Amino acid sequence: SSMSYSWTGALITPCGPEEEKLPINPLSNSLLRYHNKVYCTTSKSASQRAKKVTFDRTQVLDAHYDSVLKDIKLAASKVSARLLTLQQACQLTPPHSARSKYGFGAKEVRSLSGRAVNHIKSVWKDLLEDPQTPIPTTIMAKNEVFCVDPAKGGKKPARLIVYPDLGVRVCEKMALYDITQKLPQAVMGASYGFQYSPAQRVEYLLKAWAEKKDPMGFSYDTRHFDSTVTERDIRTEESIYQACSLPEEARTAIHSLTERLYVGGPMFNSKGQTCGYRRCRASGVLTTSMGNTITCYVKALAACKAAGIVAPTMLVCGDDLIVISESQGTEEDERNLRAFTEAMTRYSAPPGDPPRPEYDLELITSCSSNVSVALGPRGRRRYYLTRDPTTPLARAAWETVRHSPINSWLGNIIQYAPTIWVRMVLMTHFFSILMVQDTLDQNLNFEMYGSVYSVNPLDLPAIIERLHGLDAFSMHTYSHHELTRVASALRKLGAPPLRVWKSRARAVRASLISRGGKAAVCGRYLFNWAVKTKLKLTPLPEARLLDLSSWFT
RNA sequence: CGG
Ligand SMILES: Nc1nc2c(ncn2[C@@H]2O[C@H](COP(=O)(O)OP(=O)(O)O)[C@@H](O)[C@H]2O)c(=O)[nH]1
Ligand SMILES: [Cl-]
Ligand SMILES: [Mn+2]
Ligand SMILES: [Mn+2]
Ligand SMILES: [Mn+2]
Repeated sequence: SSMSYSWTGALITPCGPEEEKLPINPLSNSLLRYHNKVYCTTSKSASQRAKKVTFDRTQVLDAHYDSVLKDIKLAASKVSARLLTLQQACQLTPPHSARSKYGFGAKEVRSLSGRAVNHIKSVWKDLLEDPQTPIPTTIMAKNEVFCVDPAKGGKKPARLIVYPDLGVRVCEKMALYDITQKLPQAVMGASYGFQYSPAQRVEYLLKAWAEKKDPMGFSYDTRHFDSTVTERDIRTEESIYQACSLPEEARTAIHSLTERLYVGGPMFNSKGQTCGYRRCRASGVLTTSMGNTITCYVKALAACKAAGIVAPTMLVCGDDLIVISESQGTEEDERNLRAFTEAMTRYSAPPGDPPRPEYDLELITSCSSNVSVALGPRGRRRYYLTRDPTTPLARAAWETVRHSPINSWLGNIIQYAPTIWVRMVLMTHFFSILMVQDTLDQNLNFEMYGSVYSVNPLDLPAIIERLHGLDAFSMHTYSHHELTRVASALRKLGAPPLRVWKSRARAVRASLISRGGKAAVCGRYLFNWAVKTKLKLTPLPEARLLDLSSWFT
């Protein structure tokens, strides 16, 4: 049947100038040495990505799918969802969102300038009046930082971003935002990934794991997922949306956005030229996360049925997936996964790496992270979330005239606070830089999965207690996997090894303590791992007085 | 570019 794309031969052009690094990285050249390995994907590599994702799809459904789709619609039907006022939608546009072709940008939209509010009204009326004319879209390459891996080809080609003009995005939100906040949770319940913090993700997986008489786990990820999404898949997304109780005006807008935007359309590069046509998901539209998550859930739950996965518990995180099931013995389990992959491939969701059965929770990696284990202050086992730090370390080293890495550092410190690599390496480097800049008591802003919240470095110990618990300051005896991986990653980026970080950290601690106040609370809590005479830490009054539920839900 |  359908091709994912077709191209004119016009280049994918850059959204402005694309920054290369500088000869000195003053913030990060005491963190690591191999700055040559850190790189940023650019539009120069866009064509190679385009070759890798242009292919022919041949979806083939079956009773298992149909049965699942059916159940998902009955679940959707228990949702009622309102329209958003043009104004409400305007004010959810982010502060630096790409400006519109019709001579205004995000400032005008969020302030509700009349010029802007006007253009958008007319755009909405055209949605309601015309359910057919394709809507044009811009195509850009994403700028994104990685460490080179010669094992996996050297340098990654940039992924493709495909979005309509600002005005349409606002209309998108009007028609569909309230649904994005309610549907995924409603059809998937506890399987919905983006509702849990790290400690909750870990708790869920453990409960899941212990509930089985004899558990088996595996993860799945679809190769180039957005290009594998079919016109049919997209129309089937519409019907899932339509199964909620909605005002009539939503339905028309939703339906019109589907046929004119979501199922496909022409693509223009930044220079204005016609670039290609698209019959797959455009990553850049409002329905991207919801769509991926839901369409992934359907296919996956079908494939579980297709393959005989017994008593599955799922966690869906976009196109990443984990399933914890009752094992049928390794002979059968291996067969069943081949079947799963076979079904998923029939549903047009082929794998990147073939999945594999596992019987130890530390060896399953999904949503870029994994559960590991260490000992707590009282000798008991303590389970927590962590990840390969390679890419975090690389991003910690991205400095340009326009961009600072301190934000990245913070993001990781908060998300992965219990990790040996955050405690020994990142926390040590973070606090050291800020002390010396004399900017310890100055807010930064941290963004995990969507929005951006302001944080004061001196509040980390409270925020970490609230979010990860007080054991997060006291854990020891990390696992072989986790020790091996951290050492290896530090070697690979030319950063000092752990024993050096022990030295630097003692020194940082002392400085923090000598400044007294909150700084010294940072010193005692965050760096107690670093001294022989470990102190007695106690819950922090500050912590109880805190609401963080907006951060990961 | 979107949650
Ligand atoms: N809008 C948007 N969507 C993204 C981005 N990164 C990933 N996604 C979506 O999530 C899908 C799966 O992500 P991933 O497994 O990391 O990459 P892929 O499967 O190789 O495309 C993508 O195909 C996109 O639709 C991004 O930066 N912006
Ligand atoms: Cl303990
Ligand atoms: Mn994928
Ligand atoms: Mn319709
Ligand atoms: Mn993925």
